[PDB]
Amino acid sequence: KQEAQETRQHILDVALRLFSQQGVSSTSLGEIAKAAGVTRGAIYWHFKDKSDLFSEIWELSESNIGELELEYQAKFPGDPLSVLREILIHVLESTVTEERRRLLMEIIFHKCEFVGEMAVVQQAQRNLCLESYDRIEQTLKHCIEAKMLPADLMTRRAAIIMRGYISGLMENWLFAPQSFDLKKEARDYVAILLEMYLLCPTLRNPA
Amino acid sequence: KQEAQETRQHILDVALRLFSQQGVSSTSLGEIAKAAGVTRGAIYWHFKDKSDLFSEIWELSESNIGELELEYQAKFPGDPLSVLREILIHVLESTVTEERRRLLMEIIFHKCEFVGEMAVVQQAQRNLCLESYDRIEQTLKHCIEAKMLPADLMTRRAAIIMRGYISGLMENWLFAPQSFDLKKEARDYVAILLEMYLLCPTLRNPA
Repeated sequence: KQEAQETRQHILDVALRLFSQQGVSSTSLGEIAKAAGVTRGAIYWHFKDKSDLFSEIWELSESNIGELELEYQAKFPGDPLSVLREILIHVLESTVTEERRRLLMEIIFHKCEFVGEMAVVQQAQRNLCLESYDRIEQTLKHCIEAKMLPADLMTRRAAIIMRGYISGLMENWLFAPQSFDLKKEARDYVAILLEMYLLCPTLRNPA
Repeated sequence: KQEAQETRQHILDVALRLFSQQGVSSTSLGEIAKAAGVTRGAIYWHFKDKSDLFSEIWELSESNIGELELEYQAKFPGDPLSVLREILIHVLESTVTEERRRLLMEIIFHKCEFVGEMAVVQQAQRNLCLESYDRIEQTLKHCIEAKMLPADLMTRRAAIIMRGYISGLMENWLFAPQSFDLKKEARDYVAILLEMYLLCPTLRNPA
């Protein structure tokens, strides 16, 4: 038993393959179960609906992303900026190398219409993103106390931009992965953003 | 006659209202015709399919955006950077003020699945975006000859970032228009990007 945990991820797996083939709107828990080899009744057992199953793919892919950090932070102990550095290098380059996030993120951006009850997973993310604005603000406030970024840095915008710069490059590369290379140009792109924090005026307003 | 041009845009009109209500995937030319008060045979008259009708809403909304320019350029004659300036100020703030682009852009980003024959309008945009990478590169090369930006500016990355920064903020504000204010914070946000062109190293590689 708990070979159901073998089966539980199996439904998540075959959802990605399908949500990439056709999108979320053109897919019911019907063809997922039919593809999972498990009954249409056994699928409505793990999950309530399509919303909190697709919320599951967003959730169960536990935010590693943000669970390396403390172990990235082990390598660079008292340097906060060098961790805000390599965490973003990771989020960009994992969209290239890691399949279980390659497709996952392509669906979030390009293969899911945020309407058909999918408007409620929009709020479950609208709110999750708002915590992110100030899971970053604090990392920046930390950076200002090790003094690696300016004292008068506009921290919310330094975060709204971060989000808008990082995922904007993600959205654009997922639409056309042929147009540019994210696995190579990332180190620079992210260093551009940290230099944007360091050198750019208009991200200040003194005293 | 040409009161068909009254009716032609009428089909485009009621498409926006519907594509915002439900998405593009859950909408046929059937309920657009039904809603246009025109026959389902008369809708398949102006338009071949859903692809080149949704390409039409993208196309017929002729790229003003980029047709102010030469008349924005009339105000600022020999200054290339002050035009690259106010054109982006317009693309951001019109996502707020103008409804016939408010909805249009929310669909492009959040309410359209790029799969079911919508994968072909993806290439029609993948290619349209690639011309945009170097409709900007030239505006930047121009800026380097009035000398308003650095001589060693990486022009492709100055354009890939531009696209990824400008539309990234668009994508993010359309998902949660409550999280920040684009009609006010834009002037600065865009000035940040132009200061990124001016001040930021790693966007260079000398000689």
